[PDB]
Amino acid sequence: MWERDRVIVLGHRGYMSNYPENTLLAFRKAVEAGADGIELDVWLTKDGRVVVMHDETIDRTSNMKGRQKDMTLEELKKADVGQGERIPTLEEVFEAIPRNALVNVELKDRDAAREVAEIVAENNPERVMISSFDIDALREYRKYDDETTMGLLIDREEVVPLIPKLKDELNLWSVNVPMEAIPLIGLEKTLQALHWVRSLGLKVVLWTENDVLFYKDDNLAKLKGLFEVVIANDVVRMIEYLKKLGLR
Ligand SMILES: [Mg+2]
Repeated sequence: MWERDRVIVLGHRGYMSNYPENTLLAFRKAVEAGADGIELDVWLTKDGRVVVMHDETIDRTSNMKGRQKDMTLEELKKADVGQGERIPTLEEVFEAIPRNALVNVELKDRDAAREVAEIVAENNPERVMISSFDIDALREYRKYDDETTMGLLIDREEVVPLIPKLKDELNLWSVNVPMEAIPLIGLEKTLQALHWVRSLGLKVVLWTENDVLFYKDDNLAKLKGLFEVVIANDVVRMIEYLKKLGLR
């Protein structure tokens, strides 16, 4: 399911450019706009529920304050996360979108690993990908699920040398890396790094801050053929760009 000819487009926290991030509304809209799937962030509540929130706290996206790890689900459901949307549980999300929609669950909380794995098992795990910046979260997830597709998010240069070992340890499908690499080490070195990871047998998932580096200098086009998935805030804009390049 993650291995396919057509480049995969995921809405970052749903169609977050046009709808409130990490909401059922945003998720539905992304898929309704033609995205292959969604990406989202999860944490474990004080009562053992898996909830969708990017930040460690609800302050930025909600009308309320607090750390979700320190709240119950019921407390959490008080909040307004945009346009009357409530913070969803992971199960709520699977219910909301098609059964074959791709879902990249980003584990923000190692404590959530076991629950996430159980829910995933019940919800067409073949279309699921687990990723994290936190290697320990990934290691914990592997205690409970050794089959589901896994990606390593990277934003530190020093992590890169570790990739071969991590791949073997975690059985990674992909590394999930930022367009920010280009201004950082230059396009050519970025191309070389991508070749390196591919030489390991890894696939590649691309992301950036607020979609800006995908389009600047036509950076994304330069990477043609070296990536299998893109995570984008503006789903439609990304789909249009890919069509223009003959990739959609
Ligand atoms: Mg995320």
